[PDB]
Amino acid sequence: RCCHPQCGMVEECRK
Repeated sequence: RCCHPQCGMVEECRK
């Protein structure tokens, strides 16, 4: 999925 700060990843991605 898009876990990028640009997409709006409210939760810090694992990678």
